[PDB]
Amino acid sequence: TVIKNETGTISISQLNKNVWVHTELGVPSNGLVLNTSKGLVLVDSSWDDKLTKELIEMVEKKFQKRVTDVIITHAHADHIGGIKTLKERGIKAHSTALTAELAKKNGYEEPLGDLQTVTNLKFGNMKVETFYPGKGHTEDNIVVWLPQYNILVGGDLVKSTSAKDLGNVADAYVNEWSTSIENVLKRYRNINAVVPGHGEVGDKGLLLHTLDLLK
Ligand SMILES: [Zn+2]
Repeated sequence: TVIKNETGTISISQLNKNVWVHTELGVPSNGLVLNTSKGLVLVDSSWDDKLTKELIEMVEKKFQKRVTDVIITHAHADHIGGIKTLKERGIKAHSTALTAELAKKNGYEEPLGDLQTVTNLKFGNMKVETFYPGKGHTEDNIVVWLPQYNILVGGDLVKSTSAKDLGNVADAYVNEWSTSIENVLKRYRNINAVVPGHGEVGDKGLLLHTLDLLK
């Protein structure tokens, strides 16, 4: 159920009634779109302001609702890049304090810094848990859990099946990354789907894979 756009740059595919994956090329990058009864919520926006705008615009039109909220899963350019777009449209950009301080330190506008280690948000009907499992791909990476769907957005912490290595480890803690992955496996013992930061949606298996990439 791939609804692409004008250019193939942006693309969304349904995971269920209310959860879609968004993917933009910048190397393809995933996030979620949550159709809740109070607006659209993005897990992660995009590479930059341009693609973040195109994304918001494409979902607002399709779903007939405003993007009200974004969850930023770490402060790297590809995740925080459209932050200026979010703040200036009045889109709440949720992040941990650490993601925000990293965003600030890298010259970006700051997201809210409102997420704790475990934070439980509700958007209309939609329950979203954010989970900081520890350092991994970055020091600040969080996962997002949709407890009504048992869906985990692992973000960059989680490598797709097709990832044969760890990608960008310049900011990674390859020693803590295994434990952080394990922390996810323990918190979420029954996962229906996992969305890696890049690549094709999988299950629990993507976390086992990522563990293996770390040996
Ligand atoms: Zn990253």
